[PDB]
Amino acid sequence: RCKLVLVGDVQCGKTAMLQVLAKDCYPETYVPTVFENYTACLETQRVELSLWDTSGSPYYDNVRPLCYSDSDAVLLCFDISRPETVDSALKKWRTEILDYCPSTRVLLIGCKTDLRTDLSTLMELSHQKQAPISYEQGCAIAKQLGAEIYLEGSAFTSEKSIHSIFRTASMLCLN
Amino acid sequence: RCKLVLVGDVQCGKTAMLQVLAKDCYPETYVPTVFENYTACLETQRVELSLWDTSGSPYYDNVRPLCYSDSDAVLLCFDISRPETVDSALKKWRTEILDYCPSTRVLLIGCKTDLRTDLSTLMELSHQKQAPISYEQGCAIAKQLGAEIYLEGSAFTSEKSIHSIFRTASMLCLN
Amino acid sequence: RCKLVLVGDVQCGKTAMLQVLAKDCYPETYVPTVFENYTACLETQRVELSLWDTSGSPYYDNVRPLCYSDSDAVLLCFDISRPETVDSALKKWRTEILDYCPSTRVLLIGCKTDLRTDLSTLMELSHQKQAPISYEQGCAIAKQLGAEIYLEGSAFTSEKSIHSIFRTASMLCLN
Amino acid sequence: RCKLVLVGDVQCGKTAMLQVLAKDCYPETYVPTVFENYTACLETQRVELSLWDTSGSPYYDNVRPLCYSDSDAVLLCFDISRPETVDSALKKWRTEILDYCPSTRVLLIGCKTDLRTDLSTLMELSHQKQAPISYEQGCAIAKQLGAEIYLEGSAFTSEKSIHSIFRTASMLCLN
Amino acid sequence: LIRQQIEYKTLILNCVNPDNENSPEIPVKVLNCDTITQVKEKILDAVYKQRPRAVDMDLEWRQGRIARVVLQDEDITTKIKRLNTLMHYQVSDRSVVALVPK
Amino acid sequence: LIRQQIEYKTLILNCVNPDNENSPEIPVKVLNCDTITQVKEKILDAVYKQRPRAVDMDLEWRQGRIARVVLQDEDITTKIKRLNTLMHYQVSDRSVVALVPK
Amino acid sequence: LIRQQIEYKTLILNCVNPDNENSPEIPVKVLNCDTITQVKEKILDAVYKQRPRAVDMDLEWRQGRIARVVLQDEDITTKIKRLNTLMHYQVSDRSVVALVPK
Amino acid sequence: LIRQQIEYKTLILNCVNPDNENSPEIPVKVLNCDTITQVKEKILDAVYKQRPRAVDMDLEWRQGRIARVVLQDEDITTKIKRLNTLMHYQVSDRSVVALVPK
Ligand SMILES: Nc1nc2c(ncn2[C@@H]2O[C@H](COP(=O)(O)OP(=O)(O)NP(=O)(O)O)[C@@H](O)[C@H]2O)c(=O)[nH]1
Ligand SMILES: Nc1nc2c(ncn2[C@@H]2O[C@H](COP(=O)(O)OP(=O)(O)NP(=O)(O)O)[C@@H](O)[C@H]2O)c(=O)[nH]1
Ligand SMILES: Nc1nc2c(ncn2[C@@H]2O[C@H](COP(=O)(O)OP(=O)(O)NP(=O)(O)O)[C@@H](O)[C@H]2O)c(=O)[nH]1
Ligand SMILES: Nc1nc2c(ncn2[C@@H]2O[C@H](COP(=O)(O)OP(=O)(O)NP(=O)(O)O)[C@@H](O)[C@H]2O)c(=O)[nH]1
Ligand SMILES: [Mg+2]
Ligand SMILES: [Mg+2]
Ligand SMILES: [Mg+2]
Ligand SMILES: [Mg+2]
Repeated sequence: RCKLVLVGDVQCGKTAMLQVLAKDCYPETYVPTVFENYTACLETQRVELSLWDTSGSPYYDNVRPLCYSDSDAVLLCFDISRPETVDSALKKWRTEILDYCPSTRVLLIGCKTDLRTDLSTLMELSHQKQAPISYEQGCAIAKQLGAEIYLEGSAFTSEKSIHSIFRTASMLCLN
Repeated sequence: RCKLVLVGDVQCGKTAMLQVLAKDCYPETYVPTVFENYTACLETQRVELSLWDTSGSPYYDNVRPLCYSDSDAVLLCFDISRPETVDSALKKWRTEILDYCPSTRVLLIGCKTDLRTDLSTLMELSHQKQAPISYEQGCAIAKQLGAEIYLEGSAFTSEKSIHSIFRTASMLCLN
Repeated sequence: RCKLVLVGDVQCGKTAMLQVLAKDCYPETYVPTVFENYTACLETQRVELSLWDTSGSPYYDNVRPLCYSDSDAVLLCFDISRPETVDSALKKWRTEILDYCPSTRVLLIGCKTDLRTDLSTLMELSHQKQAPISYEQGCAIAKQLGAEIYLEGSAFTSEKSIHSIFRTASMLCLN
Repeated sequence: RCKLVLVGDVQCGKTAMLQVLAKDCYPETYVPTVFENYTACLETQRVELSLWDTSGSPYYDNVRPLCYSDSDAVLLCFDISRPETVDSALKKWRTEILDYCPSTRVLLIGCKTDLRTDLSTLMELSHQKQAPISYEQGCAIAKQLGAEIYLEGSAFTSEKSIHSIFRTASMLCLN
Repeated sequence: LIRQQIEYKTLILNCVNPDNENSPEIPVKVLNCDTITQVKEKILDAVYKQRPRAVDMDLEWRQGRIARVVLQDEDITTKIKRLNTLMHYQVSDRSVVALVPK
Repeated sequence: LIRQQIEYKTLILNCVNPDNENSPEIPVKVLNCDTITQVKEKILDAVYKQRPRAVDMDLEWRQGRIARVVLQDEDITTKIKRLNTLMHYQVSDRSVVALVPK
Repeated sequence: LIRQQIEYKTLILNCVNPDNENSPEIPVKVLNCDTITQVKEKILDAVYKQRPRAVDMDLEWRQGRIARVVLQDEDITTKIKRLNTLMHYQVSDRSVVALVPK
Repeated sequence: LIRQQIEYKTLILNCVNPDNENSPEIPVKVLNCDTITQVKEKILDAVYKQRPRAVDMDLEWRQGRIARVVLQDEDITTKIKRLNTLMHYQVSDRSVVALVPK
């Protein structure tokens, strides 16, 4: 039994990951979360995961912290196609985790890796003086934060990539 | 090549059916449609279906009629757990179909048949002096309307039930 | 944590059910099982299910009994489209369960209920002086055997029907 | 309307790709094909694909050629984890294509790219004085053969990777 | 009569029937500026027309089948000392809530 | 200055770049009370700073990958004679639109 | 009596009922060394106890719902001149076949 | 030399490397008429060219990732007293097996 709480900016891909992991179902259309819980099971050692999905919105700053209680890890998520979400990770999310659960292990999770090869995303980033967050950059950001690991995937294109994130997360919590 | 347009009240289960048919994906969370198009293929004779999803809301009364053009059938949908949606079918939807595409064949489609065995739905209907629409009632309503057939299913519990609706719809349009 | 072992004649639909439950995947093509184990999780109370799939073949009469050990229930399966599999249930399977795990609760499970409306199956049964096993007949067979319950579903057409079998099975084992 | 025929060695991953594309279903267990046909639809321009799956076995050398008739492309498949299947591509499959459909465009398709990161596969290849076929190697093999393109994916881990192979295949056939 | 910059409004909460979950939820009218204690009092007045007291119960905010969080007058989210209200937590109109014995 | 009962507001439409679809959409400021002709004029002014004329083009309202409907000043949805506007069709802020040659 | 190195055996083919597909298939006993013409003759004898002739029909080997291939005495798979047999194509016992008018 | 009615044959078992599971399995030649004790002896001879003894270990027959059953000379499947063999359990050629400390 392992409790993981997912936090990170709005639309960064948290609910998409949990829906793929727990429901085998990808949400093309964005539905803003308030809070939710999923249950998944996987083998690393059978492990039952209780997965807490939270809103990335400031609107819910007062209820989201109530989800951190007794969590084995926080999954700090960001959208590799939007570097502003890495800024939030280093600032808003780091600060919130440190305010509410400072001793809890943090895993840094990149979402939407498929968008690294998406022409229109690439063109948009270029017009914004930006680029997609790379894997190497994710690892560096994890080091800077004190996150235990950087992991990434694509809920949209790789169901197994999401399974592997949570298998690895489960293994880190059991050791 | 067959063009089907789905119409019916808000939350009646239109988008859930198309997502199950075309995307193999069920939407637990309600996202209000504006309009959308799906493509599916099936064998009855290979048939390509262009499926138009429309908003059930009065809000979109001015754009939804633009979807009726050159449709081979209109699928008039209702929610078997909410008899008010049958009232709308006999009134708002009949009238709209007659105003915009009076010569187009109409198929009457019941959604959410699984809720006939759902205890909490049953209890709610009883407190409202209501009951679930039955299959026999669907057939009678189809007769009253002049719909060519009554078909029903459950997007939530039976992917094959949705496939069978559209297989039957495709066959009616080819003959 | 609940251990369920599935037994019943070859091709009766055991592996199809477990694949739908545990893997969200239906096997159209018959692959004969030797033995296998699946893990699923569901809510009734979180329950972890260890599901043992066994060969229905006499070929494996010597290894299949090794699967019965410490099981919370045996799911005795038959194919509603083939009454000979009900004969085996009352004879071979009853006798084997009584020889190897006589005190273990047995749930009687009908598979392939969708074939009750399949024209070609119906025509074949008629030419054989047979008919599909009905729900009412399943209940009667369960009574005759001393099975705790009769449950049925369709792995082919209803993923939720399989979920509901195991939810009910899990509840019977917890009470 | 586009007809594609898949050929390549036994167990190389042809049926797994078609099942993922057409059925949204991955076959963990190997079932040897004789021949089969799938229908899929996708947008590049709506395209209907008739997909012919063939046995990689010499056993069926006399029936498989009957599948080549009027095909818009042959998809010559190999298993990136087994370089012997690249040898067959350059020898048996090249020769068969040249004997039965020499003027038909050929697409070179690598299967099971996920096994490039699979520890046990890697260890096995090392003990055999082998290694996984790389993307760069696939491109080179395609050049050597006269194949129009090299494409690769993973039926096991990426449903979208298979979609993208066939989208690209459909586009090459329309131009 | 003047309206606030951040306006007060009534909300209906759908309170789970404590005797049986599958029964319809009980609608309870409350104010967004109600403290969690005042909310519990209103639910207890509506759901118990030997009554439990507000201090004997926790207010649970439910989402879907399993997810739930306990709301209270004071907790780690309080800004130092205003009592927490529904608007503090942003509880939406028609949210499903439950009263659970502490 | 008084506001309407049904208020007028500016909206941005994201117009597809006609030269290449995968390029970023072009934002065009319009009014919800703009007729479809006035909308097309504004898109043509913004997207063509030999120009096409408003009457040479259809306004397409896009949803997702494939779904699209043509909006015009007058069609089967017109109430008899007010010219159709964005608010008539309820085109939302930041909707994706395209100009397609008739 | 000696058996061949590559042995001859009887097989049953399940022939689709031509009048209605959803009716049970008709079992027809054949030999693996039967030429496709001899197979068609046997199906016509069994399925027509004005009969079609072997040369008027194609033998179709069916797999699942839609996939099918035409088998003939001579085609691109013939080795130069042995007539093609069931064993040439490796048609399995209980394979579904159909006779279709040329 | 005469062959049995039910013939004896050699089989290869793929034994899991005990030091690391992800390493290639170790092939061990055995007979289908070998008792489970004789099978364990052969695996121990091949996998340990302080050795464990046959009686110190259980033979595990593995299927896929997690499923496994223990095979022994005598158990609930024994017919009364022939020692259980590979053919008794119908262990197939190239089955994955493991030796696990009792
Ligand atoms: N290309 C791509 N898009 C993705 C991926 N995952 C999610 N998305 C897109 O991003 C949208 C938002 O994802 P979602 O998980 O709902 O966001 P969230 O992080 O839960 N946001 P919130 O905190 O507000 O609930 C989805 O609707 C989907 O369109 C992915 O892996 N790739
Ligand atoms: N029990 C059950 N619920 C269903 C079923 N189909 C849909 N629903 C529920 O009904 C909700 C609304 O369905 P949806 O198809 O989105 O509604 P819609 O008809 O498209 N509405 P709109 O016209 O406003 O877009 C879904 O979010 C889902 O929770 C079904 O078969 N059974
Ligand atoms: N119509 C229909 N066919 C089904 C259903 N479930 C399984 N089948 C069919 O029955 C075949 C055999 O099913 P399967 O579960 O593999 O059989 P099994 O009971 O595990 N047999 P074994 O004991 O030999 O492993 C499947 O290949 C599939 O074609 C169902 O619900 N409906
Ligand atoms: N790791 C991995 N394994 C795969 C993948 N695709 C298929 N496999 C494995 O390879 C096995 C054989 O695949 P399959 O497609 O059936 O083979 P085939 O090419 O059709 N062979 P045949 O020609 O004999 O019918 C599958 O049973 C599965 O276990 C993949 O993308 N990754
Ligand atoms: Mg979310
Ligand atoms: Mg909708
Ligand atoms: Mg099986
Ligand atoms: Mg195959």
